[PDB]
Amino acid sequence: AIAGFIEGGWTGMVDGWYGYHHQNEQGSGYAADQKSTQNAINGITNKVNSVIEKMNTQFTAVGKEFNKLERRMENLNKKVDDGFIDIWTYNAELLVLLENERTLDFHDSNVKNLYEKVKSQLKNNAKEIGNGCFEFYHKCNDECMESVKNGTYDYPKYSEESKLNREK
Amino acid sequence: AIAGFIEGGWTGMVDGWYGYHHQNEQGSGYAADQKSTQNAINGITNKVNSVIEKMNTQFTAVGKEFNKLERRMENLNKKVDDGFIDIWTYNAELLVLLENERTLDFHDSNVKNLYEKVKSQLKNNAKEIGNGCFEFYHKCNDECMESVKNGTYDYPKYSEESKLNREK
Amino acid sequence: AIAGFIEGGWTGMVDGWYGYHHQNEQGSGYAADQKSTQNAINGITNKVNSVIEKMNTQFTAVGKEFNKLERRMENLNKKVDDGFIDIWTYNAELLVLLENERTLDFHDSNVKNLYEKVKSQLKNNAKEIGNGCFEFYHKCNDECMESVKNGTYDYPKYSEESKLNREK
Amino acid sequence: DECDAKCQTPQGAINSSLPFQNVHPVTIGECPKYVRSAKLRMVTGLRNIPS
Amino acid sequence: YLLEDTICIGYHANNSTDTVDTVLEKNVTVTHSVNLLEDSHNGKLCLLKGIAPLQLGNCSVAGWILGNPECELLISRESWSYIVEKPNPENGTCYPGHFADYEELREQ
Ligand SMILES: *[C@@H]1O[C@H](CO)[C@@H](O[C@@H]2O[C@H](CO)[C@@H](O)[C@H](O)[C@H]2NC(C)=O)[C@H](O)[C@H]1NC(C)=O
Ligand SMILES: *[C@@H]1O[C@H](CO)[C@@H](O)[C@H](O)[C@H]1NC(C)=O
Ligand SMILES: *[C@@H]1O[C@H](CO)[C@@H](O)[C@H](O)[C@H]1NC(C)=O
Ligand SMILES: *[C@@H]1O[C@H](CO)[C@@H](O)[C@H](O)[C@H]1NC(C)=O
Repeated sequence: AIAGFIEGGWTGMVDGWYGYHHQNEQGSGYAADQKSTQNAINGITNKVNSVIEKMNTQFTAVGKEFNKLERRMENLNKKVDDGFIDIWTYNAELLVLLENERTLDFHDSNVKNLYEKVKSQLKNNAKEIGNGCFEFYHKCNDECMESVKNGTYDYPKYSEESKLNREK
Repeated sequence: AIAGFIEGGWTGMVDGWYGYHHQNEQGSGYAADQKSTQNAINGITNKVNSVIEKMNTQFTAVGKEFNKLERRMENLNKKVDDGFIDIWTYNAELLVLLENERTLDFHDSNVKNLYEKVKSQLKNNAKEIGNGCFEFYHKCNDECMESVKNGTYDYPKYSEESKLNREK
Repeated sequence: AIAGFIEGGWTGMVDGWYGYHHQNEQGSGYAADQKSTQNAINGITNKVNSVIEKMNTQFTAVGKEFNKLERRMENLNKKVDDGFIDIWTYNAELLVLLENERTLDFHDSNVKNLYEKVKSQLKNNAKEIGNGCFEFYHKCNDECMESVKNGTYDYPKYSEESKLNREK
Repeated sequence: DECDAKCQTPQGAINSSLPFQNVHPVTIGECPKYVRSAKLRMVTGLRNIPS
Repeated sequence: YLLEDTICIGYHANNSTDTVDTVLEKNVTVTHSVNLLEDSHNGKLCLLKGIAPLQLGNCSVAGWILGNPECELLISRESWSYIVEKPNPENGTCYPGHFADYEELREQ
C-alpha cells in the first residue's frame, strides 16, 4: 500500500492523512477521509503521550562525592549510575525502533482498509485502474462522489446505469 | 473485522471465541470453531505465562537503615530503590499497553481469517450478504453446514445445484 | 500463508527465502524472488544488529569486597547486582519472545504479498489451483514465466489467447 | 594463559561480541550482561517446514 | 483430467534443526537463527586489553604487598590489568595484626 501499490503521496491533500481524489463533470477535488484520519491522529497521539507522560520523575541529585579512602563506594555508585544509563539507552533506542516500524505499518493498514471500503461499495459499478484508483462504469455526480466518502453510497441507484456502458 | 465489518459479538456463542451461526430447514445454531479458538487460547495463555513466570524473584529485604553520619549512603540507596521503581513502572505500563493492542489485533486477524476460510470453500455457491454472513445459492443441510466448519466442504456436490437458483 | 494455505517449504529453492516454481514446455525450475528476499534479508539483519550493537558496554569490574562490619554495604551491593540481572533477564527473555513472533509474522505477510502480486497480474489468464499455485489458461513460455517474476508481465499479449481455452 | 580477551570470568574468558552471557555474574571487562536465561535465540529465517 | 502450465509461489526449507520460542508458541523449528546468549568460557585466565594479570600463587594481596617471606614472584611485573588470588591464599600476614583499610588497598 504506502510506497507499495499506491506509489506516492499527495501534496494536494492538506486536510488529513488518508483520503481521496475525485474528478467528474462538476470538477476535481482532494478530500481527506476525516473518520480514518481522526482515529489515526487520536491513536498515535496516545502512543506518544504514553511514551512521554509514563516517564514520571521525582526530584533527585544524581551526584555523590567520596573521599580517597572511599574508592569502593565511589565505584559502587558509578556501577549504579552506569547500569541505569545502559538500561535506559538500550530500552529507549529499541522501543523507538520497534514502535516506529509499528506506526508505519499502522498507516499502511489504514490506507489498505480505506481502499477496501470503496472497493466493497463499488462492487462492479467501477474498475480497479491505477494504484488506489477506481474507474466508474456509470456517471458519478458530486453527490454520488461525496456518498462513496461517508459510506452511504447507493449501489442500485447506479447498478443498471453501469451495466449499459459495462458490456461495451 | 472486530467492531469493523462484523459489528458485534454473540452472547449466544458460549462454547468459544470465534465461530459460526447457521440456519437451515433443520434449525439454527451457534457453533464455535474449536480449532482457531484453541490455538488462540493456547497462544494468549503463553503470552500471559511469559509475562508472569519470567518474573522470577529471590528472597530479598529491600530496606537499609543508616545513621546521621551516613546521609550519602542513605541517598545512594534511595537512588537505587527509585531507579528500579522508575524502570519497572515504565516498562510494565508500556509492555501492557503494547501487548494489549497486539492481543486485540491478533483476535481481529483470526476472525478475518476464519471468514476467508468459508469464503474460499463457498466460491460462488453462496453470496456475501451481511457482516460475516454468507447466503447459500443451494440447499445446505445440517450435514453440508457441519462440513463448512471442519473445512471438508464438498464444492461439486452442490456446484450445479446452486447454478439453477443462481442465474435467477 | 506459512504453514497456512501454502502448507510447506521447498528444499529445492536454495537461492532465496521466498520465490516460485514454474513448469512449461521448456522445463521446470525453482526461482527465488530476489527483490522480496533481499528486502527481508536486509530488514531482519537490521533488527538483529540493533539487538546486538545497541548493547554497548564500558570496562567494568562488577565485584566489590567488604569487611564483617560492612554487611549493609555488602547487601546494598547485592541489591544492585541482582536488580540489574532481574531487569536484563526479564527484558531480554521477553524481547526475544516478542520479536521472534514479529519476525515469523513478517515472513508470512511477505509470502501472502508475493502471491497477491502474481494474482494481480494474472487476473483471469490463470486459475487458483493448489496452495500458492496458479494454473495458466494460456501457453506461458520461459519468457512469459520470467516476466511474471520481475512484474513486467504483459496481460493483453495472452488475454485473448486464454479466452479460447477458458470458456471450455 | 597467553590468550587475549575483552571479558574475564572467574572460570575463564568469554566472547564479548554478544549482548548477553549466563556464565558468571561477577566479571571484569567490556562484558555482555549476565542473565539467568538458558537460551536466547532470535529467528532470522522462516519456520522450517520441509515435509 | 490433465495439468497444463503452472507458476507456484512459496518459501525456502533446509536441514536446520534450530528451534526458537515466540510469545505464542514453543519449540518452533526454523531455517536460520542467531544466538544472543554466551554460555561458554575458555577455562583460561587471559590477558585483558593486551595486559596480563598479577598471579599471586598462594599469597594474598597483604602477603605480596608486605613482602611475606613465602611471596616473591621472582623478577616481578611493572603493570597488570587485574589481580589473580586463590579462594583462600595460605600466605598473608605471617606476623598477626590488623591491616588498616585492606579492602580499600586491594581495590586501589
Ligand atoms: C605460607 O603458607 C604455608 C602453606 O600453608 C605455611 O606452611 C605451613 O606451616 C606449618 C607450620 O606449623 C606446617 O605445619 C605446615 O605443614 C605448612 N603447610 C604446608 C602445606 O607446607 C606457612 O606457615 C606460610 N608461611 C608464612 C611465612 O606465612
Ligand atoms: C564470537 O561471537 C560471534 C557471534 O556469536 C562469532 O561470530 C565469533 O566467531 C565468535 N568468536 C569466538 C572467538 O568465539
Ligand atoms: C522440539 O521438537 C522436535 C520435533 O519437531 C523434538 O525432536 C524435540 O524433542 C522438541 N523439544 C522439546 C524440548 O520439546
Ligand atoms: C602452593 O602450595 C601448594 C601446596 O599447598 C604447592 O603445590 C604449590 O606449588 C605452591 N605454590 C604455588 C605458586 O602455587
